[PDB]
Amino acid sequence: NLRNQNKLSELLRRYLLGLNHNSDSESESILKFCHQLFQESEEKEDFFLVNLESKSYTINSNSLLLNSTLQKFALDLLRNVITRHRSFLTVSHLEGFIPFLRDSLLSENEGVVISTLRILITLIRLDFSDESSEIFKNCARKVLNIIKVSPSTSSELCQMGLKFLSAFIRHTDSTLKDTALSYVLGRVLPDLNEPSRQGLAFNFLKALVSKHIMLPELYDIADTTREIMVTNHSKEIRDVSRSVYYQFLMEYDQSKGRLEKQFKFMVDNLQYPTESGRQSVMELINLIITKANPALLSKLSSSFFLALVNVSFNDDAPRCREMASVLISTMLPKLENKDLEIVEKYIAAWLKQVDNASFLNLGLRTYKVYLKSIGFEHTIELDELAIKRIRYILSDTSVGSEHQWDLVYSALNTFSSYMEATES
Amino acid sequence: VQDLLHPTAASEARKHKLKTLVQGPRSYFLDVKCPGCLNITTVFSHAQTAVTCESCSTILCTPTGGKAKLSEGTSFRRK
Amino acid sequence: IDKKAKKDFYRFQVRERKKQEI
Amino acid sequence: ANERRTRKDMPYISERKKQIVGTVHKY
Amino acid sequence: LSLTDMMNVIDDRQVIENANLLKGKSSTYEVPLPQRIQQRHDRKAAYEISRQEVSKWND
Amino acid sequence: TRSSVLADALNAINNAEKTGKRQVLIRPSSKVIIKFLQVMQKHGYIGEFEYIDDHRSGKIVVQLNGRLNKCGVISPRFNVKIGDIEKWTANLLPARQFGYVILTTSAGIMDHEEARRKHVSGKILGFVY
Amino acid sequence: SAPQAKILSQAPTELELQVAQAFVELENSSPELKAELRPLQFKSIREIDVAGGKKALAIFVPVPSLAGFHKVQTKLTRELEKKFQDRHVIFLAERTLTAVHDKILEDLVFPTEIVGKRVRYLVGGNKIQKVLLDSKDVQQIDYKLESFQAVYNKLTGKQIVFEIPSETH
Amino acid sequence: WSINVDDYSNKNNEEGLIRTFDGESAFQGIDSHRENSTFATGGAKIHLWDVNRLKPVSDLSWGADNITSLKFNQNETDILASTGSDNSIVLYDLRTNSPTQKIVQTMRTNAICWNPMEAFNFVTANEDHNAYYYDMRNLSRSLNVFKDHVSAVMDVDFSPTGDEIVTGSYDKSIRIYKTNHGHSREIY
Amino acid sequence: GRMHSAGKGISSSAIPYSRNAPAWFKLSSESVIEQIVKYARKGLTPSQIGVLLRDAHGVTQARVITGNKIMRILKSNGLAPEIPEDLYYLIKKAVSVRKHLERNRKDKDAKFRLILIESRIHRLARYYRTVAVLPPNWKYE
RNA sequence: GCCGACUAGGGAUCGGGUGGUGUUUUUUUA
Repeated sequence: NLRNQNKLSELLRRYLLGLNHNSDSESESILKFCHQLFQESEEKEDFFLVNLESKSYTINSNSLLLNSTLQKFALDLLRNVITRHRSFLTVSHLEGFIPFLRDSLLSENEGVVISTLRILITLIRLDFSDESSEIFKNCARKVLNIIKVSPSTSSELCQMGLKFLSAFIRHTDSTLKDTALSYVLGRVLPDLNEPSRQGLAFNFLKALVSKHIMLPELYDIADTTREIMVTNHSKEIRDVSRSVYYQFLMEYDQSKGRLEKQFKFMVDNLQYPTESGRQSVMELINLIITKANPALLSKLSSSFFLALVNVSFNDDAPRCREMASVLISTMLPKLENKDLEIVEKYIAAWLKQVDNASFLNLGLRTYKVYLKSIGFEHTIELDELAIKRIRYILSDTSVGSEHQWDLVYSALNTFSSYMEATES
Repeated sequence: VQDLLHPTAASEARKHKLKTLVQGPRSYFLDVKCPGCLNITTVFSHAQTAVTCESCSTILCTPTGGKAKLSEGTSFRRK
Repeated sequence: IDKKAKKDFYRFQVRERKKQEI
Repeated sequence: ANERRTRKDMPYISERKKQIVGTVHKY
Repeated sequence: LSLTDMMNVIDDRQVIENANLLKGKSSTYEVPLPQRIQQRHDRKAAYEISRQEVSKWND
Repeated sequence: TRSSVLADALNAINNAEKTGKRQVLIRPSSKVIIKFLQVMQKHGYIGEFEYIDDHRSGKIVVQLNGRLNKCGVISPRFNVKIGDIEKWTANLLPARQFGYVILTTSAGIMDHEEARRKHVSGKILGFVY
Repeated sequence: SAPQAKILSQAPTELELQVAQAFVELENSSPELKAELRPLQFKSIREIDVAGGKKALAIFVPVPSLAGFHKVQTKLTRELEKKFQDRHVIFLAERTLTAVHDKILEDLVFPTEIVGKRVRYLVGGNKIQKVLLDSKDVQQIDYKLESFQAVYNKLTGKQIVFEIPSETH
Repeated sequence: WSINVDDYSNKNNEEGLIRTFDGESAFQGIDSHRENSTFATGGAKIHLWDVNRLKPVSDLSWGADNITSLKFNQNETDILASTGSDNSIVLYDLRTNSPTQKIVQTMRTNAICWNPMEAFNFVTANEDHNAYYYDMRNLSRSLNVFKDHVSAVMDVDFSPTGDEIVTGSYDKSIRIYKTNHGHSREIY
Repeated sequence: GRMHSAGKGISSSAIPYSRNAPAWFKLSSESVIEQIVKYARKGLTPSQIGVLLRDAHGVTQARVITGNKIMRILKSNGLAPEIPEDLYYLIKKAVSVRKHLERNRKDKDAKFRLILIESRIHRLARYYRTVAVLPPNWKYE
């Protein structure tokens, strides 16, 4: 029964792990042994006779199951060996197993085919002859057939199929036709609604952007992946999705209207409710900050700045507040004189708002970020506003004073930084 | 014809208390507000005693065969 | 409540009765 | 029919609908 | 404080147009709903399409 | 004289099958009752059955497909041997291979088939056929 | 009050520290609810994923204090959910196995109540366990049943299906 | 299984079991997609299967409940319907690979048949001695009701002409109904 | 189901499924406990006590509300019956039927009911003796 | 008058309880 078959599969895995540490794994004899497994894998009389049995025998044929079970073991053993021992990973050593690989590729069982795909991905870099090279081409065709028959891309076989397609385009000079690439990308788009089981699909999507293959639906992927970062809870999916879109945004052509709308999302996604979603946006914005054109930075500098001071000033997560302050800190050196001049007006403006206490803390806290990023004495007028503002806070510290405890604490913080900057 | 495993909610409500799929009380409890002091008291639907306001010593309900009849003027809510 | 109350049900009650009896 | 002589509010139930207890999607 | 109020405090109208990304409808994505509530809507959405298909047979 | 809960359940199931009723409510429930029921069910004589817990003894409702000829609880509790089992079947079942005698042994409640295969013995409970 | 005081465990985990910090913040914000919140203290926390992908905060609590928590569990749970979105806040006490399992289930279904419990015995022999829940707060628990099965399976190691009668979900 | 047949004499074996499908749970119903080799099996869970794949290709399920019976459509072959033990009927579409609509009845339905001449129209064998005629698009109401049986109807079938339906019941009778009439014209 | 009578009545109370206190109940568990002691000090049996608490104080049940039976609550506080509720009532009824009988020496119906009452006492007295709540030497009158 | 561990019912009636309804009834003496 199936439960026992699952138990057998476990032992065969336990046996395989033991071989990895077995000294025989380092010899050439194992390759012959795996070779052996593959080829081994491939009326008057009744008128007189009393019958006392009313039960008929039930027909069963488990020979095929034995063939697949033995076939699976040899593939897993072979892949384990060649990965562990580099010398065995050679055309001469693995020429004989190619006819077995192609046969295993047509097998009904998915698991053996999955192992067939895993080894083939391992052998993609390896050189091969004309007869031994078509297997890569044929498998590329087969995985599409698997995708065609399969209802959903979220399948263990199909996901590995996409993994081989990624390697196929990445390494092999031959590339699939655009229409086939269009079809497969159409199928992953709905199944992308549940990114948790599409990690391998992302690696395939990474292959497409890596070679810069032009494909219409790939633009839909970028929009879909962008949402997945700020929404999906898993740490890994945000990282794998974060890089592909960033490369797509920075490599593929886009109309100017789209570019702004792409940067519309990040500043708006900065206000995402979930703390993790806002954090996912930090790495992208940090990526824009660290490596981008000065004109692109100057175009978007003023927007990124005051969007960051928000989450720095008002945000439920201290880390999001801390990171945004760090993000602002690494930007202010990079902003142009004009762009920084706009920053100079902003910090001065809130400090000028003596009437509102909420505006005040922004000026002082943002002034602290201004220091240690641009330094002191770059803008004397702003420094005087802070010093005057600090004086008016510290003077009114009496009981009759109406100043809130956050305000006097804020004045002390900016005051302390001002001491470290200057000895006046 | 009736589905014994999924009987209609009405059919259950119509039917006797105890013979049901899962027998449970049809009785219930009330908040009754004292007319005199406006204080609220908890009273059982089939209360067997003349429940009296502790503050007013005023009769809120009178026992009967089944449900106890709430006294005239006593405003009541299901609790 | 008073008409419904009984003088003699609880071990404490007869203990009171046992107290006054002697 | 006898109950209908006194009760004010008894919706008439279409027997094509009595067998239905509920549907997931309401239109 | 909100983002809009700060950008108003400048009162310049040339600083305002520099930060173009900030002006427009909020594109922050809504918090995901529970899966069944999502698929229930998905089931409802699918039932619409299937109805439209079979209606072609109506004529 | 009141009867055991097992006997009451068995009689209810037999009665309903014989009147053609397709659902039966059994009350009270028990592990002996429930176990005997999956034994029946594995032998296919009964279909889906469902358990209400009422925070009390509990209730069962059993789907019937009409293949139950007669089921009963045998008494008194006399012990049964392995190699001898067969004759009791010949005594307690209509024919050689038709019906299943239920027996509670050290390995649980089971028909005599899984019993002789496991080489286990114990107490007889009843019959189903 | 420091977050550590709220944490009975001598070595508080980081997430325990955040939740205790949120709890004391609620205390400070509260004018008089603090009077009930201050005595209340929790043993530990455990965060578990769900099929939908979100997480659930199972707070391990003492039973005699669990009573007091249950008195203020509604407001406290809503507030913590505000502090920790993407996470379902639940109070479970730490405690025969059938008794404790049903008590854990009762703690889970709180504030709502279990109308019943069903078990279906299939033809092949598969067992379907189900729990019938009242419609007091049907809308809210209709956003949370997946969390309920995840919690029950994770803790008790049992497969269970929470349903809500009187409505076709 | 494969069966040797005498339909044609253009040849002249391999008769018997051809392939087997192991399942974690018991199977209670089976139906085959007509256009393609794909078929579905209904047990504890409704599964979509391919002939050339030993494992269930796709898993369909509205909920934890088990499925008692299924029937593919003969005109819109991509649409499937199923019957559950909780007195429910569930509709599915293969083009979406998901269930589409569900309705709960006062009683379980034992069999479901789709009209060969009406793609959107099907009949259901119910356990209240009744057979219910349904339009797929609007399931809030039935098209027609058949009442002449005295025991639960166990099987129902459309005439391939689509203008009669036959019902089988536990009451030792077979009844034939005209599609537009609610009472049997005949009893066997 | 009646003994000593042909009645088959099934009238009784149906406990609710839920074994948790009502969500609507908002009074302290202890305050019940002193309150139970107060009537029981006044002289109401656990039976009447439960009637008053539910009728006027929303106490649906003594176990669900505080987790302990009122007897055990009373027993915890040093209070209990001498002889059980059930037997105690039978004795007085047997007393009253006898106190009738001497004055009216022609009540042939009443004397019969006495035998029914007395035999019920003997069975109930027998079993309470077995559980040891009643020490063995006890004999009826 | 077949009997029983035994199904679903029909009308009428006695006592109690729940719900509805509109005629008798009736009014801060009860």
